[PDB]
Formats: sequence, structure tokens, C-alpha cells
Amino acid sequence: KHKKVKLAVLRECSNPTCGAGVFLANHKDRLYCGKC
Amino acid sequence: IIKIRITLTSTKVKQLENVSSNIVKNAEQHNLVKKGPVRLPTKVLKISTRKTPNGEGSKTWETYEMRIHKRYIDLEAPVQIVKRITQITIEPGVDVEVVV
Amino acid sequence: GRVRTKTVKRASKALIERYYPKLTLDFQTNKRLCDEIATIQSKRLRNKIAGYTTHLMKRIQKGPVRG
Amino acid sequence: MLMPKEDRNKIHQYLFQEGVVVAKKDFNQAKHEEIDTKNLYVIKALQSLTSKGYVKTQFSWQYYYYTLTEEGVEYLREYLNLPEHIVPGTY
Amino acid sequence: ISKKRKLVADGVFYAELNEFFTRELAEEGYSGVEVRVTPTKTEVIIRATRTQDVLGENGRRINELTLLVQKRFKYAPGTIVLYAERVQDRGLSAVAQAESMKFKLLNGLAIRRAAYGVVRYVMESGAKGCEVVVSGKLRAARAKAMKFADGFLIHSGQPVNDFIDTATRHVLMRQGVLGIKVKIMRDPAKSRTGPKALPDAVTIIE
Amino acid sequence: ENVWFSHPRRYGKGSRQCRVCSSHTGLIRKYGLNICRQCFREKANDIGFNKFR
RNA sequence: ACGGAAGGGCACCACCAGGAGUGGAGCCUGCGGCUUAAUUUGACCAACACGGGGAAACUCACCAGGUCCAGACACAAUAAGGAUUGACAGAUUGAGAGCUCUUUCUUGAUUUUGUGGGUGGUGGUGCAUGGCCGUUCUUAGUUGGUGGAGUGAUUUGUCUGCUUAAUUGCGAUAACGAACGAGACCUUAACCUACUAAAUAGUGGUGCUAGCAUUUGCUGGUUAUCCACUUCUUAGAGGGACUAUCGGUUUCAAGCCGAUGGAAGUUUGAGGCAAUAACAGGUCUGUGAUGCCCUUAGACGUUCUGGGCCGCACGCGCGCUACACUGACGGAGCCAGCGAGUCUAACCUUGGCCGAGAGGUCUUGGUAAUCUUGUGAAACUCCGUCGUGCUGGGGAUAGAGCAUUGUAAUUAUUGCUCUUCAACGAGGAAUUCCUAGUAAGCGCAAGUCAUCAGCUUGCGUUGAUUACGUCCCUGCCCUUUGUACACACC
Ligand SMILES: [Mg+2]
Ligand SMILES: [Mg+2]
Ligand SMILES: [Mg+2]
Ligand SMILES: [Mg+2]
Ligand SMILES: [Mg+2]
Ligand SMILES: [Mg+2]
Ligand SMILES: [Mg+2]
Ligand SMILES: [Mg+2]
Ligand SMILES: [Zn+2]
Ligand SMILES: [Zn+2]
Repeated sequence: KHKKVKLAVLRECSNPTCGAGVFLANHKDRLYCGKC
Repeated sequence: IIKIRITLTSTKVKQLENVSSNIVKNAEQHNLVKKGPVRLPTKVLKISTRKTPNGEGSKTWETYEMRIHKRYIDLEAPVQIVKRITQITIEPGVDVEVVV
Repeated sequence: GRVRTKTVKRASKALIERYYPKLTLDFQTNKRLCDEIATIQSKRLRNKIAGYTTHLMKRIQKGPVRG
Repeated sequence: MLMPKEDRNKIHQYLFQEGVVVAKKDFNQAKHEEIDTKNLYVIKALQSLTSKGYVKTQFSWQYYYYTLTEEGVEYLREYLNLPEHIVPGTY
Repeated sequence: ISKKRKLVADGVFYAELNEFFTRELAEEGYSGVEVRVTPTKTEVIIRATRTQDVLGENGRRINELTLLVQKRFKYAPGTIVLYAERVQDRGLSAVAQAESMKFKLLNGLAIRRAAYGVVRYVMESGAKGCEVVVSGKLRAARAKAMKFADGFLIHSGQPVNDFIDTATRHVLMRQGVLGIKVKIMRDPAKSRTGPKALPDAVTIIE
Repeated sequence: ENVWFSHPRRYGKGSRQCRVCSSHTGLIRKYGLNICRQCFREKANDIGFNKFR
């Protein structure tokens, strides 16, 4: 039942394979990116 | 005059003896020093199975046995006479290995 | 038993029908002569045919027989 | 099946560069023996375009064999954007 | 690898090739393969009734078969090569006859006509006896079995391993499977290897 | 998910399979055949196992 | 076809004569029943240590739950302001599972949603099937061509009698001539101072060398100490037996019965193969063999965790261990065959050391007539302790501990140590197997195997009694015969 909320039309971390398109998400005290 | 050992192994005794006789005749017509063809004991690889593909009927068994006959012949020959004897035994069904 | 089959008896008949001024009642000479006059595909069969031929020669020597 | 586009491109590259693929029947093998791709990925990319055509398959003791055809040559030529002179290795 | 395991695996490899070529070259009239192992490269001799569809246009088919076997059995490229020359006699191969009649049945043909055609061809190709058994749901019934035999057939003893060619096929009819058993009693006279007659056959010179 | 889609299969009946039919039962492991007993009965002559006695 | 009809022949899956038993006990294992969430299921002479079925996980099919799509593709609705995929932490869950949610990052026409069509299924149907097997039937049986008989089904051929293991032959003869089966054949186990050859086999004596004895002899190490040889060992081409010779018995023969000879005289012993017709025999749970029916995303697909398959008022089958003195125990003797075994990795292990043991550790040899291995097997032999009692027979049950395999030993995997020491006093009615290197006793190797034999497959060590027959019982073959049977006396 994975919904995949639409996320209609809309910073950085280590592992430089994350090339400036890995904008972080901040829930609370989060330093973890989308790739990891 | 390098000392080599030729190992012949096959399931077909007829062709095994054919190749062994070819090599012995070659050695005798080229006047080498050869240890005779030693016939190492034929090994009867038997495997026992149940005839039925299920569990029904009289318990009738089979042994399928495959005889692997192997011979070894070690002699002394120069490089030309080892190359020629290792290129002349190309008989199918016999595995021939030359070890120096 | 030791009942000789048709394959042996008929062969012995034919051998004796064409080779009577030939092999005597000795089994060894009978079989060695079968070796040359007949293409028998097994040593056991040639032994049996030669033995029956020797038997028939021996029974001829006591008087003739049918066949 | 959902497999990455570059993995599918690797499967297509291999298929058009040697012509035929031999695949273990193991939908769990991590990496294909010759292709740097999941064995499941190879098998299912072929259960893919094979059904469109482009491939003949034979099972033969649990080991898939896939062979390329003429329509397959055309399809992979177009897919990989190749000039009409790079024949498969089989030719 | 020890000699036992190596020649066992050699037999296994030959069996695997035989099944592969049965499934691949069925419509090409495949009849059997021969694996010759040489010090430098391995030659795979295919015996087929039609060695032109096995080869293909300019050798495409045989080349793809070579590279398929290459990749499957993991040889260095170039170390294995296929030659599909010819079958000595189409009518004397049980595999070839069974596959041909399977194909006739699949294409749609009377069982009796197809089997008697196979038997007649085998008999006129010099065989001293042939038999075809077609078993199954020939018509909607309790799945009877028909036999179509000509000549004589010794079965069995040692001479049956000596010279009897037996092949079995599974034919897929729209109602289930038909079973094909093809048995050929080749002429012992033209053996060209091994015994030239039956063990009990005695010939006398005079 | 992908982390748990398999537990060890390094021994036992589930580690092996008939190289012809992928059957786990009745396997032949002698001499490394790895062929089910029924498949082996079907194609022993191709392998070279014959009946003599 | 059948007969509680006849005639002849035959079979230890029959009996006689006997042997070893099983049925009586403990335990093992399968089957039923009961129980259960499930205790998956097939099979009822020819099911029941059978499914190679010795299930901890896997296998697995069953049970309680949990993921994934491994739903190709022709199609239309979602999509270039992102279809869809993954996700850290926490809830949540057995689970560090992003299953789902909290929340907003990542990926980008690789899939989602609906339609059709596919795909997998140890799902059903073995009474839809193939293939394979088992059985009818381990007997000797079966079938054309042409001729003969009959309206015909059909019959003769294919037989009165002798003979044979045999439809094997002698022969007889409206049949002649043939085909399959049997036999022939192949594999093996016996002999062969015959040929060929062998530090991957062995022996003499020469090197070297210990002991003992010393007039030079015995025992033996000399695994690179050379020569000679092939008797033992191995394996190729062959030899050898064909019931040979002789007596007697035979219808006229096929043969038979003795004796000698001979390695071997029952088809030389043991097998492999093995006809015509069948069975609603087993197998859809071996198969990517398979028709149809069922299901196919909350899966009957597949995977994962746990459980079960083993469960216990009871009945049955195959087994093992026993009930003891022809024995138990302890020392010492020290005798096989058939086999298996690891190179991209973990198999068979010698030897050393650690340990009481099981076992551990350091090396070694072996891809093998090379090393494990002379598999230094067990019964058995010798000498002692026991001394007839449920005993020092038996070893079930159970407690404690220590190792081993395994991701994981709980419902004890196995092994080892100590301890508890049950039934069982030779076994009802019944019923099994068996005739000579056989029965029976004994262990070993292999198969299943990560670990697990009381199982099977083969192998050898020790090795009887009885009989050399019969048709009484149970069956089979042939012939005649009766039949109201043909689904064929169930
Ligand atoms: Mg026979
Ligand atoms: Mg007992
Ligand atoms: Mg399933
Ligand atoms: Mg007539
Ligand atoms: Mg008749
Ligand atoms: Mg039934
Ligand atoms: Mg069970
Ligand atoms: Mg009655
Ligand atoms: Zn990052
Ligand atoms: Zn199999």
C-alpha cells in the first residue's frame, strides 16, 4: 500500500557522488540524505 | 632423450589397446627405450538405482557400471619424438596426457 | 539338461553331410576343422557343434542314421 | 520487469555484440557470468523482448539459450543507435 | 580432477549436448553428436539428415550454435568448433525416423499412414526389420497403443545392444501426448564394425 | 525486502538439485553426477553407464 | 476362464526332510487409528526400512504469520509543470523489513492503474495421458505366409509317445517353410609354471644394514640398493568343456544314470538382456513430459520466521538387541573383499602432540594399483575373571557433565563419561526364507550425508543340518473334459 504522495512541483552532504541534486530532508536533527 | 610418461584412459578397451599398440609399434620402429604398457586395474564405476520412478512394485534394483580402463607407458625420447607421439594419438574416446 | 538345440544339431548335420570324407571322431580335430570350415561366432557354439558332430560320427560308425 | 535503463542497455549491448546469451536458470544469482548485471535481470529482459520477437529461446537442462534473429538485429540496431553495418558477432 | 570424475563428467557433457541438439536441431533432422577431444581444440560433429539448415545461410546458424555452446560450457573462444557433415543413412537412424514421424503427426497426418511410411522407408533403406509403436489417445478412448512392424526384430539378448536402434518421442497432440517408439533391426551383414552376423548363425564353406 | 529474500542453502537437500530437472529428491552425488535418479535411468547410456550383470 | 474333474510335468515367492527364524519382550522404523494449528501426501501376493521418504532449517507439498512479482506482450486511461523506484530515524513488526505509517528527500517514460492475453503452480484428475516401472509369468510361451478342415467364430501348423530347465529335442505327422521367445549371446567367478609387460604389483639374490647365532644360517630395514624374473598381483590377445572317455540304461533316437579323467561335468556357478497380449496396477509429488479442470496479487507463484511432518488410550508389517557357560567380561592373537576421496577449495586422512573418551591442534600424502589402506573389520583363536541367580545376560528408561556438525540441537542430531539397570526365563494360533561356499552368524565399503543407521545396495570372514524327492497344501505349464461363467468363480 505504498502510496507515493504526489509531491507536486517544488542542501548537500558527503559522498560527492551526491552531485548537487541530493537536497536534504529535515524531519528533526537529520543529517542523512536521499541516496543513503 | 627426455623421460616422459604417457597416460591413456578410456571407457573403450578396444580403442585404448589400439592407441597403446600404435605407440608401442612407433617406439619399436624408432628404437627407443620404453617401459612396457602397464595396464592399471580397470575400475568398474558402478552405481545402483531403483528401477521404478516411484515407490511401487517389487524392490528391483539395477547396477549401471562404467568401466574406466587406464594404461600408462613411460619411455625416453627427444623433443621431436615426444612431439610426434603426442600429435599422433588423436584417437577419439581416449584421453592421452604426456607428463615430463 | 544337455539337450542340443536346432542351431547345434542342424549345423552338425550340414557339417557331416558335406564333410564326411573329412574330420574323424576325435573331438579336438573335429573342432579345429570346424574352425576353418565354418564361421561360428562363439567358441562355446563351435565347441557344441564339434561335440555333436563327433557324436554323430561315432553313431555312424555303428551303422547309418537318418539325415 | 522494473530494471534500470542502463542495466537493460548493458543486456542489449552484450546481446548485439555476441549474438546469443546463455543464462543460468537462477532468479537469485547476484551477477551474470559474462554480463555485469543480475541474472534475473538478464532472464527477464529476454522474457521481455523475446516475446516481442527478436530472440529464440531453448531451455535444455535448466540453462536458457537465447539466439538473435533478423528482426532482433534491426530492433537492437535501432535501440543502440548503430549504423547499418555493425553486424552481430555471429555473422 | 580424478579420472573417474573426469570421464563421468565427460559422459554428462555429451549427454547435455545431445539433449541440447535434440531440442535445437529437431526440425533440421538431427540424429546424434560426436565429441572428439584434441589437445588444442574440441570438435563437435553433428550428424543431421539435412546439413544445410544446420549450417544456415553462409554458416550463421552453425556459428551461433558454436558460440552458444562456447558460452554455455565456458571455453576460451576458438577452442570449440562444430561440423555438421552428414548422416550416413537417414532410414537407418531411429532418432531421425522418430523425429520425422513426430513432425508428420504434428503437421497433421493419419497415425497409421505416417507410421507405415516410416516403416516402409526403413525397410527399403536396407534395415532387416522395423517397428513403430504409437501409444496414447489415438482417438478419444482409453488411450490404446498401435504397433506397425515389418521384417523381424530380435528382442532381446546381447545382439540388441549390438545392433538395435531405439528412439522414443513425445508428440504433443491437442488432446495430450502420443508416445513414439521406433526400433530398427539393422542388417548384421553390412555392420562395417563388430559382429557380421547373429551369434547363432552358422555358415559353412564348400 | 531484498536483504531478506534468502536464508542459507549451503548444505542439505535444498542446496543441491538435479542438473537436468532441478529436483531435490533422489539425487545422485556419486562421482559428481548431480543428476536425479529418474533422469539418470533415462540417460545413463549417454553418460556411459551400461548394464552388464 | 473356472472346476472341492481327470492325465502328465513343475516350483523352497509350495510341501516333504530339516536349518534360521518371525509371531512372545525392549527399542528402531513404516502403516493405521486417535490427537492436532498442522500432525502434507501416494501406496492397502503385486501397500506397510516402499516413494531411493535416514524431514531441526532447506527439502515441504502441511500449519500461524510476514514480504516480493519473477503479472511477457499486441492494446487503451495515467506521463516530458515527474508515470514510478528507493529511503535514514521512530512508531510498528518475530525481524536492522521503509510491509505500512509519521515526513520530505532520492529516481526518472525502466511501471502503476484498469482490458485482453500470458506466466508459475509438489493444485486436482494415474479412471484423459506419455515415458518409466511393477505384475500377470521366471513359467514356456506367442505369431504370420501358403496349403488342409469348417458356412462361421476358429482350427491345424503349435502333436500321441519318450526327452529336456525349456514349443529342448528325438520323432510322429494336412502340413511345408519361417519369425519372436527359450537357447544362442554379453558381464562376472573359478584354471592357464601358456604369450605380452610392469618403484603405481611382487619375488629371488647383489648393494647398505640391526639383532640372534658366529662356519655364516633365521628373522627381517634398506620405499632412488642394482641385476634377473613374472610364480603370486594386474590386464590384453588367446587356451580350456563339448556332458570328454568308458560302462549300463534306453523304442530306432533325443537323452539319462554311474565311474575315471579333469580347475571346472546342475545350462560349470551367478547374473544382464529377455516375446505375444494385457492391468483402468504405481507414478500428474522426477522431469521446462503432458491434455483438460482450478488458481494467478490478500496467489494454490515464490520467499522469510516459527512450528509440524517425530506428536500417543491402541492394532499391524520389516527390523535390531536379547534372554546367557557353544556365554559375558578383560588381556593377547592380528585375518579380507567390494569401494570412495579435495584445485578454485575443502574430500579421504597417515604421522606427531594435547585428552580418560568423544574429540582438538601442527604438519603430511592423495585428483589415486602411488596416500588414507595390509581399510591391523568383526565373528573367531588363546589365556584368565565370572559360576548360575534377571547374575558380572539384557540394556530400555532417566539424571549430570564434556565434545562434535550446523545460522540455528528445545521435542534430548550424534558421540563420549558416570550413574538408575525396565520388560525379556527361548516364545499360542499362525507364518517367512532357504539346498552348498548355499542357510545362518560376523563385520566392512558405498548410497542417502553439514550432522544422523537399527535401512538398503554390494562385498568379503566363519560356514552346517537336511534332500537329491513329491504333488498332500499353496500355485504355475500342457492336454482332455463339463459349464447356465465372458465384468470371466471375488
Ligand atoms: Mg537368453
Ligand atoms: Mg532374532
Ligand atoms: Mg508452492
Ligand atoms: Mg489358412
Ligand atoms: Mg492354435
Ligand atoms: Mg487405479
Ligand atoms: Mg513421515
Ligand atoms: Mg462361489
Ligand atoms: Zn549523500
Ligand atoms: Zn532428475
